[PDB]
Amino acid sequence: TPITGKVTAVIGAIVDVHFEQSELPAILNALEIKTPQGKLVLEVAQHLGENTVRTIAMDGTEGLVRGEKVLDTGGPISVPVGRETLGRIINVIGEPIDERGPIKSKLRKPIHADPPSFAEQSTSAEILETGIKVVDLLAPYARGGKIGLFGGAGVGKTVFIQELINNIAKAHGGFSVFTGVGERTREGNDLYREMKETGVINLEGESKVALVFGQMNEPPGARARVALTGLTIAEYFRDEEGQDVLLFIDNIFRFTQAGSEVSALLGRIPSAVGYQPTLATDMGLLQERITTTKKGSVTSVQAVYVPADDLTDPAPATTFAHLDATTVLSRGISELGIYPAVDPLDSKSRLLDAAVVGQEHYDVASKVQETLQTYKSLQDIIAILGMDELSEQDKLTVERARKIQRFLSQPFAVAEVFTGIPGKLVRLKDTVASFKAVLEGKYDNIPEHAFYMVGGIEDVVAKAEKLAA
Amino acid sequence: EVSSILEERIKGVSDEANLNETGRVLAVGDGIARVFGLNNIQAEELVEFSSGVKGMALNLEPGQVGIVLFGSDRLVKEGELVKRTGNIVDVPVGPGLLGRVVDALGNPIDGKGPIDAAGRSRAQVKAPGILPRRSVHEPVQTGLKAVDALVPIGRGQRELIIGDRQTGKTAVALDTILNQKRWNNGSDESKKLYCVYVAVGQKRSTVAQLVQTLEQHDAMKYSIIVAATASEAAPLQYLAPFTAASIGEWFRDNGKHALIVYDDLSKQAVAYRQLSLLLRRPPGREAYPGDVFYLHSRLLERAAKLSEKEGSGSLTALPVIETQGGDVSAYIPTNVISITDGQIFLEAELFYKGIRPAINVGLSVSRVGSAAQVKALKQVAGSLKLFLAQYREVAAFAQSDLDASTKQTLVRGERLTQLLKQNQYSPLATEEQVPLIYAGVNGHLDGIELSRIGEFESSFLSYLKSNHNELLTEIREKGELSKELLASLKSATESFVAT
Amino acid sequence: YVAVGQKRSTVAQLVQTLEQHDAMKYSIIVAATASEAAPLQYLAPFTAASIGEWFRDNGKHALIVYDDLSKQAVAYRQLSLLLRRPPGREAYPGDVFYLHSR
Amino acid sequence: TKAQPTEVSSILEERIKGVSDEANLNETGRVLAVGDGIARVFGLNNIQAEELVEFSSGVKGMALNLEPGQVGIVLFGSDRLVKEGELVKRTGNIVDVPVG
Amino acid sequence: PPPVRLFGVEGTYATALYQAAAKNSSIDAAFQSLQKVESTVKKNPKLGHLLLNPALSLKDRNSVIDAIVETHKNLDGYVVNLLKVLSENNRLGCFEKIASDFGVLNDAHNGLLKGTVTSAEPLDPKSFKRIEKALSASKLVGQGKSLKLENVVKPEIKGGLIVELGDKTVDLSISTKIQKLNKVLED
Amino acid sequence: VRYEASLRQLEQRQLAKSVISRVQSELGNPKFQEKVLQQSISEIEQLLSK
Repeated sequence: TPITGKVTAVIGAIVDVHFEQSELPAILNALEIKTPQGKLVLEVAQHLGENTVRTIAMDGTEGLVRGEKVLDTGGPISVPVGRETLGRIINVIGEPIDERGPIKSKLRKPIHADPPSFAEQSTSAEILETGIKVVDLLAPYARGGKIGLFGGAGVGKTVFIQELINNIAKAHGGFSVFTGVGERTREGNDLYREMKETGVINLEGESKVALVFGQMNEPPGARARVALTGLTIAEYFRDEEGQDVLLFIDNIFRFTQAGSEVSALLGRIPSAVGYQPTLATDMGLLQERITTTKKGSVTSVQAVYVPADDLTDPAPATTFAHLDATTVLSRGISELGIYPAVDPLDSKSRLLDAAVVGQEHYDVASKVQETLQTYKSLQDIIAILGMDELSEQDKLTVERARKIQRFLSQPFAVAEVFTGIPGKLVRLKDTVASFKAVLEGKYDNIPEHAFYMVGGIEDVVAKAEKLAA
Repeated sequence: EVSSILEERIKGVSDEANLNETGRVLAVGDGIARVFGLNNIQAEELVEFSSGVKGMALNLEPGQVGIVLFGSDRLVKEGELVKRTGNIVDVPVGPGLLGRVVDALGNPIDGKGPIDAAGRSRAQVKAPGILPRRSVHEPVQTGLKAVDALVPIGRGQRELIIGDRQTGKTAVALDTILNQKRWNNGSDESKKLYCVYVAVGQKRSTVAQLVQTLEQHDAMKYSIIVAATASEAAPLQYLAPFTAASIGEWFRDNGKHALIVYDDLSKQAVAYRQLSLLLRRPPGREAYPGDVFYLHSRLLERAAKLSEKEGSGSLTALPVIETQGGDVSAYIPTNVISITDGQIFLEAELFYKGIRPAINVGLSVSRVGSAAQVKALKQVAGSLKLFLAQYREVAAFAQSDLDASTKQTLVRGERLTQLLKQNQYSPLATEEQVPLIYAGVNGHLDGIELSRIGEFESSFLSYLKSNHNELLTEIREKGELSKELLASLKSATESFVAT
Repeated sequence: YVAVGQKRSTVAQLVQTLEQHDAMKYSIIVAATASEAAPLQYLAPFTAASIGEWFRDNGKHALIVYDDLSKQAVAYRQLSLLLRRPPGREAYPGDVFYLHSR
Repeated sequence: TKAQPTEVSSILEERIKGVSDEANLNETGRVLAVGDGIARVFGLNNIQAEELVEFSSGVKGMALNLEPGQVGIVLFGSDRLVKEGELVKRTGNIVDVPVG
Repeated sequence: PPPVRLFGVEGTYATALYQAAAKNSSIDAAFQSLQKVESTVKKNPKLGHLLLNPALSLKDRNSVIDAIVETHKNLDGYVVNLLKVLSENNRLGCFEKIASDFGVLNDAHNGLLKGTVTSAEPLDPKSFKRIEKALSASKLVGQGKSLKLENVVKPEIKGGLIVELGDKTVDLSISTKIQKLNKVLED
Repeated sequence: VRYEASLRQLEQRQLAKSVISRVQSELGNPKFQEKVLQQSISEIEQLLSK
């Protein structure tokens, strides 16, 4: 539109425009300042009056000369969606950075979108198996579910997710989305390479995963709207295509973080810790745009870089509200060398109900929880005084628990290189059997190191023989 | 004499240039000045005051522009005339910076004449995209066996060295530079590293010792030193890593392999904290500003192993974080950890308990290390990380584990620990490291009583070279052990061990 | 049953359970999901109370579950900080007690 | 000196022109600071405290801050729908719900 | 938008006055009447130069205004509304501030440009005239834009010269060159 | 060699004080005026070159 303005201020990457026209862009409209760097996309976020909007700048603001011409693009920027977005990596603005040339599309849809209504909902209950034992026992996935991974890098945030992609998405047939906010560039390049190698993308062949990647080098403002862009691609699959979808988001602390950065500049009194006062609302919008409607089921995976593992920091706290399963992974358990490093007393799922996983499973899980909690409870006593100064009943419990802890160690398949141990995949039905036996102490009579880093119950036995030799 | 030449240079300066615009300074102090005018200014321009100090415009506000002084307040004065340099903040880059100490501005604090530099390049430059990257494969050999097996590091690889204050933190990096002296005294450009040592927040005295140390080891001729001492102004310190990385990127964008060691980014955090507070931007978590994550991430991601199409570029990154009495939970450390791939946590307890280098193996990881690792050092390194995490477990419960199996591991483990130790500032050759690891892994080091392990190492190496350096040359080129080489080494190792 | 700050999926599960146990008939669900405006979230408990008061006033006995008041506080925090009144300790407004107490 | 809510150049310029609010702004008012889901309108010089105000965008917003400047109407709406310089018409009812 | 955007501290008031009276086209008239009352304010020493600063009431402020408009029977009417505004906002310290600002905007409408030729000491008129000519000749002064050039005494700078106007300057000073010389012989 | 380098530095700081002596000479002389006239005409030439 010939609606133009000039740049009154450039206070950080929260540029302010002065619309000299009496026509004013509306809130969440987008503006393009044409630069010798290409274009700069800004998005209107406040009207400060006197015909001066205050605009978030999606790209870097190095070199801007005040008074420079602004031209109004109008409305939320509309990304391009389609089957021709399958196997493409798109920039925040949407430009294909995987250089298969400009993505031709049918429908271009606005980045901002409203979340589906309470009327439009469908309640899932279908278990989705992972084949990861600890996951299966404690908090199994579910089709359409919103699963969440807490704990920062120090668990190797990416590594857990990669296993999920390797297992779940090779058996998923519908579309799948990886949207990586603030993802460290080399790891992203690795993922792209791996995906092409595992044929989930083929650039001459077909693709069935699509990619949005936002690198952590990208200016904070860009990082703020990477998520919203991905959600649009997801909406096209969920709704218009109707086909079932997967979704991975790594890392949504970076989404919050980006918001926290802009908040001060925006002109907001920063709430507790430093998070934006609009933290709750912003979290709300994102997490209600990934729901399982009657039009489609989208299984979503959220990765939170918990700052120093303080869950009490408000951003991790507000994530808990929008998740139906969580698998908090602890640095301590990582130090214990357990990969997967999932904390077992800090995992939960709504899918751990006894009518869902069956009473026998629930009973089995119950006993594990009690045993491990006892083991954690006696950690004080164990450290201060020996285990032979514990009760006869307790020393058995402790010995069982030490075995359970080691048993939980399953070789990782995607980290097969890093662990240096060939990976494993263990069926859920098999998992229940294996734990049942361990709880009855049937095969408890062999080294605790035999339980360490192995798959199924049968494998423990064989490795006991190996150790015996 | 030299004075006559300088006077000739003085005769050679005399401008007549028109000033596009000036400003006049308003309220000034807090290392920011508020200037009236500068309406045609570009953002992040460099302005030069009439005190000769230069500053970077940060906040371009309606009717005023707020410079940030890269330089002392004392020099700048109220109502002083600010002249536009007219250029975004750039620093000289080129081939001539090798063997030159420079400060952040690029002034030659070495004083080996005005710097020879091909170009200048903007202080902040966007990191290369996904498509520009290519997975690492070439090694960087640090000369510390642990930091070559337990943590293998490669070309263009982001990695982290974290640990406790002045445990000779610097020495760990110095040894890498020293080890790669013979690779850099090579004629193969690919195996040449041009290493940049960024000294931020360090005593000018300490830096002078470092320079002298480097020139004692005559390593200066392949290396640049950038300096932003503690005395140097906090905004200069803030821009100091970014500027250093630009110089590094010129090498990277020559395709040439390089390394840049940023000592200490923890001091960059304190500097940015100071700057932020003095910009009256609200304090973030742990009172470190909210954009501190962004600051580190933008810096770190400018190091890359560029794809063969885009040049085959490499610029390895080792950034040195000063933990306050350990405890990796701490906002600044965690923020760094998340960016970096791999950590080299160092343990104070082990340092005190005479393990130099004090490489904690519980908290040292390399998250992309094995790709870099040479096949020789994959074969000989038979899950030594696992083995010593069996030693770690064994000694956990030793004080119980009286099982002969545990004891055998303990005997191996303790003895293996002895092999890890290396007298700092004397790094071992890669070729030489291959047999040592063979010996210990293949358990021929139980054949050596713990006390005499140090003797064994030197003697074993002398024996091997004298017996047949043919083997060592072969693994030097092959970088793999054939069944025959492996057997020859097993046989030879048995021969020395016995003797 | 008042559900403040909770996702639609949570609410949907609740209505599914209540209908399963066939009790939705005597239940009223007042909802203000997480997405819905922070002012609406703030306003939601006080208007839930009013709905309850009609029963109470009518002389009938009823019970009001306020899940979660913690999310009301966050909402009032957002609201207060963008009405720019100086915030109380822990960033929750200085008159948060008055609101909750009433 | 200090910032004042009548600094706004459009309000201010009307005052110079000897033009006044004209008391239409006892029951109407023109939005002039908006964004963040919180608006502040100039006018509404009669307005019950805690009243519900029907925004001309069509949203409803309760009013929680009353200033001799600009009465701060907390929007129940969405930003994208809202636009600046809009007129707002007083519902004339303190917030109320159907109860039965 | 109206020529020259200043938007000073209470200069939004000046801007308002400028554009409002610019469309009345009585900006020269306004400016003249404002000058006339400003001068008689300056020449009013008790109050409005000794109670320029406030401490007065709203009502007393109004009554101070009434005396001020009693002195002039030619006072436009936009600046009588401006006086009202100043009374209502109870600012009187930004009376001369607005006067100066409105003046800048006014003389922008006139197209008069300002400059300065700071030197250590005040210099010859022959030099002044030659420089004024030169500056008008140069593209620096546009045509349809007048030049006001003020030599100032700035003994703070010893020797040297700086020509200044249109925020674009040529500084051929002694101090900078001495600085540079010194610096280069400290190399 | 060490003393030689020191002597070169010493010469440079001594000649720095010679600059000070020259500064006092220029600011004394009505070259302070007469070379200002030269600067004036030089700026006239400069500004005419615009």
